[PDB]
Amino acid sequence: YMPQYISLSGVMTAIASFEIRDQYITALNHLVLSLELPEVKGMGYVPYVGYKCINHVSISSCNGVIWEIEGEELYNNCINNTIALKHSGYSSELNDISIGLTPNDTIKEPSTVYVYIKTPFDVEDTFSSLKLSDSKITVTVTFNPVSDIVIRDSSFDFETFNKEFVYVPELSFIGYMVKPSFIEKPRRVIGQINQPTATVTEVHAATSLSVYTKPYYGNTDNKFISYPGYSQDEKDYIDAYVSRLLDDLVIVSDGPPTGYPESAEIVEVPEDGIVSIQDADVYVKIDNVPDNMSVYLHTNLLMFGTNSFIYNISKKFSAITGTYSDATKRTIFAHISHSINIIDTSIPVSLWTSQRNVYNGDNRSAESKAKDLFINDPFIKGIDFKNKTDIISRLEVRFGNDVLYSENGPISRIYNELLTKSNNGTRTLTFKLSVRVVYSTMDVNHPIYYVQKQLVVVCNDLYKV
Amino acid sequence: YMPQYISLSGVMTAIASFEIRDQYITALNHLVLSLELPEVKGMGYVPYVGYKCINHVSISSCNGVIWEIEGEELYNNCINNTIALKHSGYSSELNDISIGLTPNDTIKEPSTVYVYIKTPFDVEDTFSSLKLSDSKITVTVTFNPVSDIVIRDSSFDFETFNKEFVYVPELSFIGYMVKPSFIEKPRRVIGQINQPTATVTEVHAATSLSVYTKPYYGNTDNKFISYPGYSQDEKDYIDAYVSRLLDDLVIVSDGPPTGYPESAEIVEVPEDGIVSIQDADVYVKIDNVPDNMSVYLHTNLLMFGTNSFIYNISKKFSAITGTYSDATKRTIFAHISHSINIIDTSIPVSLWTSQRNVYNGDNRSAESKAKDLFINDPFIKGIDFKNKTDIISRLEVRFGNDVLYSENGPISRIYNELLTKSNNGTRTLTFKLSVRVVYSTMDVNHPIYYVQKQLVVVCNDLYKV
Amino acid sequence: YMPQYISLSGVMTAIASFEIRDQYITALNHLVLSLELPEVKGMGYVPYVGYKCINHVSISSCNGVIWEIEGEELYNNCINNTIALKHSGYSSELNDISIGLTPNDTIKEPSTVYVYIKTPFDVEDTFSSLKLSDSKITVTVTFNPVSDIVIRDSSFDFETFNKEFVYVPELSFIGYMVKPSFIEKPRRVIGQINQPTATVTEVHAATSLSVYTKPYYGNTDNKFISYPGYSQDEKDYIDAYVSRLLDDLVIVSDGPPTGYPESAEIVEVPEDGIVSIQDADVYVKIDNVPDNMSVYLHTNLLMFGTNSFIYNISKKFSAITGTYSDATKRTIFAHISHSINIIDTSIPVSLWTSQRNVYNGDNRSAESKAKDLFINDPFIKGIDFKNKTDIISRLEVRFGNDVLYSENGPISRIYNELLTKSNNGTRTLTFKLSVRVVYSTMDVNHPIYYVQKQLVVVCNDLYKV
Repeated sequence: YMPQYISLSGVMTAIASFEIRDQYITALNHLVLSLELPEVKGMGYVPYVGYKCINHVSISSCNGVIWEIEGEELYNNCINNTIALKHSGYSSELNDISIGLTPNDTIKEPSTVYVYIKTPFDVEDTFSSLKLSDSKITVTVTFNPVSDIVIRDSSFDFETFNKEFVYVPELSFIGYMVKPSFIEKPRRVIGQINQPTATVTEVHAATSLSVYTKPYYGNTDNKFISYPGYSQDEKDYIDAYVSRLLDDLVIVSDGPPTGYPESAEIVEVPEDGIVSIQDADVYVKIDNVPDNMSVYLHTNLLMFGTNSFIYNISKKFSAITGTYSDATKRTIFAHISHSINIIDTSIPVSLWTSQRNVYNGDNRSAESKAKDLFINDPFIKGIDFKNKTDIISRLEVRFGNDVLYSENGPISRIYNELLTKSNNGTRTLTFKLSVRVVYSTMDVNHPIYYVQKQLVVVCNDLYKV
Repeated sequence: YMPQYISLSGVMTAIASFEIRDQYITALNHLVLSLELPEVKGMGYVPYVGYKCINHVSISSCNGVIWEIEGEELYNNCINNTIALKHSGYSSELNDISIGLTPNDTIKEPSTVYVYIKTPFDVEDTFSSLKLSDSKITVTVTFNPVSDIVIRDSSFDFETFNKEFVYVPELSFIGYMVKPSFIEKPRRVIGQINQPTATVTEVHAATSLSVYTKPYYGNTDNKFISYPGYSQDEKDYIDAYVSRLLDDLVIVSDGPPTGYPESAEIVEVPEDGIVSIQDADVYVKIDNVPDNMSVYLHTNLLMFGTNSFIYNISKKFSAITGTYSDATKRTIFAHISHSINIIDTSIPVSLWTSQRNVYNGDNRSAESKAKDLFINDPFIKGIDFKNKTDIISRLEVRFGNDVLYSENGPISRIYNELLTKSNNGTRTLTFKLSVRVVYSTMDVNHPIYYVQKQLVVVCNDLYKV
Repeated sequence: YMPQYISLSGVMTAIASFEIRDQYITALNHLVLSLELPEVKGMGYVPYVGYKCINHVSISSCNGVIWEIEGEELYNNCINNTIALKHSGYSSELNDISIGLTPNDTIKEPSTVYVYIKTPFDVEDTFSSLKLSDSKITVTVTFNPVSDIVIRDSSFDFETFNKEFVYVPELSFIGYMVKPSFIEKPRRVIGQINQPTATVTEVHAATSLSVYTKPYYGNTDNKFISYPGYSQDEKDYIDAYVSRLLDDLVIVSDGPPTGYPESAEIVEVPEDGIVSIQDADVYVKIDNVPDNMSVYLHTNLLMFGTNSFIYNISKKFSAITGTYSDATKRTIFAHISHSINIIDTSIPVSLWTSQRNVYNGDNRSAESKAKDLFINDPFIKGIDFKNKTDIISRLEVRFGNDVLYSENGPISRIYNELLTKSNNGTRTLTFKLSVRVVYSTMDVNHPIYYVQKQLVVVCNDLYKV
């Protein structure tokens, strides 16, 4: 045999179609989709932008579909491949939130991303390769709306960007100029919103079953206070959020601070430095405060309650130190002691100002609210951005009416992670199927309780080729 | 066959026993121990807390022990498995040193850790699995005292914590409902304190020999000035230590600083900014110093000598810059130029104030001394927390009376690390055995010279199954 | 068989020769070269110092060369082996730029580095090992001048260091006391300076072809403004550079700042804080400025042009905030907003002050210019230190007169990286050969346009053993 890297352009309908047929292409594998990202001008991309574009991939012959996959499941299959993820687009250039100051300003420079479309034909290189029995093979890529792969504020003219944006793809593969086999086709079932059950029918020969949760943000405008950009650690998310709150939390002003809702409770800090918000004490000490000015603490920046308990973000701070700058008229914060977590950074702004909330909700300045970001990432899992919180308390799997498997702790996720050497595993059973979960309880007084959930069940069926 | 994840509770005696016997469990492998950590309340856990709990693991049948291992050797076998180590417990939640301010305050939230008990039955999955010849298999886990897995200060009521703490384990394994083999059983020999020799008797069929050193802290109270928490890099250890010394090293005071031992030599910094401690010059410059106050340098914060040479921590600083805060009455340090290393951060406080020391030793404030931490981690290697310093100068291995192997440089550690793709290797010979080492010399005037050492020799014997 | 780690000293001629012959050494593999680095005294090493020493390695028998490799190609073959690279020497101890203040001061402590000499005899351990047919095997290591592995300033007495420095090597290997095979011998061709073509003649049986670019710094003194040391990320390089410029960029002075060339345009910052450099606005605001002093902005710190466009480093800054220190008489910079990139940090100082430049070029203080570093790393790729910029726009490969392969985008680099699980791949064709590239265009007004390029083509030929 002789291998060759072959690249094809395709027809755009957003859906891209690529036709493979050549007297010398006997076999093929290792599909890679290229995407040309445009120059973005005017007044950031999600991490792994290339994978997030993909809605669905289908491989077909004259006899029909040979193999197909949902975009999220392809991404899940490549999540433990750092190289493939880097090629997708993961950089400060693509993923940091850039700002356009003038209508002619360049926000993002043009770039190319590469999406490794992992197929069952790559497992054993030439041995597993797709053979083309003088057949025409069609590769069909369905794209997600560009709204899903972009993080932006209200100021950005998304309407025009959406109208003008076009997917520019190219398909590459390793062709080979040169026995029956088996292939596993992933099948996905999504449960009804908040329903802790899902069923996979016609299970006759399954190699594995995976169970996970996705948040549903349909009851929101998909706006979040902060986003850390390229820096994706749990701490980066928390630091970006604390940073966004600080300029409204501690104010150096000549008289009571203006520009805040009437619902805002901004209190002058005593000589002591301690402000008491019920049971919580906040120690605030700012250096170089001008003589005509005082230090103020916003005691209800974000507040939620269903006369009952109050989830107050201002109460999550215990110490705030800094120095006022006479030159820039800002407080330059130094050390901050808080108890902010990954869940707080994952609360949509809509849930703070929801109908269930008896309070205003959001007592930030208009300047802070204008800086909020629309995040529509299509592959979010759990109830937080890092999928850190495990919300499944118990899992039961039934084969027919009999209990096939049951667990409390995620011991099936621990084994998945150990056996596949992955740090991003799911509750998986490796070998009809009915899945029932018991969700963990977060307070009814926590805004996160109101994030909608969807149960996802993935089944891999065995097929003869 | 058909695999199944089976979980068992066990009997507590601290020793946990788990009995495996089922007409359908034909074979098993991949043992995982779960541990429920309690809520810690009142006025941090070691990294890889789950592995550090284990004292010994034994697998037995009616015919006796099939396989057994010392806790440290199990940990050593899993040290290159990042996933297994993460599952053990390695997070900011578990490993950062948290503070309890009131008797009802929550220091640590409850959590579950998972310990992968790597056995010779996992190497080739089903091919290497332990077969149960209608036999009852007993798994016995011996636990370390909780004192070993916890990092705390004097203020923490350890007495009550120890009395109330209980190990809550559960054993999981992959069971299989379905020829003679060979297995390697690790055997460990620990030399006499400071003795540079150790012998393994009855060596007939060994697959490998490993040699390493452990510090012995019996001549101390196991108290250290600092600990970096979850951040475990060499730099994190050094930064945590420098940070702890700084508030006693440079003092902004109205008149000579009070609250220090009479042995303390606190000198006013000249207009020049340079203080000379013998041959060492320390440049100290603090901004916003009040008119009624002066800048002072502690010239003997920690001092050790056996009229001879002096190991002085204050002499390890060349430049200290900062700004005094009128609001908090503290110096907010900016840039620090020092020559502090990993060894300095690994010196037990006991060795500064030892009988060999002709000086007081420890001239820190009572506030600083109260913040010291008890560290009893059972798996420490070398003479520093990172096992960075190689203290073996030469190694000789004898098979009977003949020299089997000898080396100066750790070329056997370099090969171990290259061949096993590990960054945490030991001097290893891969294939009676007498090991003799020559230890490197650190100054007799260095407190670290007085850290006791133990030679550890691990031998893997071949057994027929 | 029985394996043994054998170490040999060798003869120094710089060229080291090692002779292997023993009645009991039947086979061998896994060559490791040890190097003793000396104590460096007076008034930093390149990362992977051990690999950068090697110019060439040759393995010979009585019948001639068995296998040989160029130092850069050995390094390229080991670039995806983190362990081997660490052993080479990659630490803060070796790679941070240390300073000697007195002629008796220790800049670097002595150390040992280990260079894994990867050979085709290591692929399948004993199966691929080199068999010694009662033959004498000679290993010849040719070393690079020490000038290549050292990063230093003008103050360092390199002349004396070079005269006194000696390579102290030792060769280790795994010997074994105990059918025809095939081995791939790498062959490298370097094109003429700036020539976008290269040819490999006598190609009869090649397993692969790799193509990459190297900068040629012969038209320079090999001096760069900054180097980040051990911290090697793109951001570390950028931060080190910004940091070096800042003290000349914003000056707090009593009257117009002195000590700058007459070509320097240092402007007083208005009360507004905004300085306009043509189309670019720089916001500069410094706190605690003494009453007798003003804030100045260097508006042409580094300037390049061929009455035309100007590449001005001062125009790459949009916001500079800080606080003046009365104690140290320095500005302590806080937040900086700039558009500095990896290319700016990779510009040799010679290109700023080149004949093509109609401007002075370099309007920094003498203090800043004295801090410049000589970097002679022999394995640099592309036109920047991180090899981030892809300067090949199109690649064409011809086998005879026929086009074997052609590409625009680096799809052959993407496949190399995916198939070899490497994040440091090259445009590679895996299976006479003529390579032609089209280089991308950077502005003629950019100093980087004048960095000389060399096309490198690597061919692996099949040999029978």
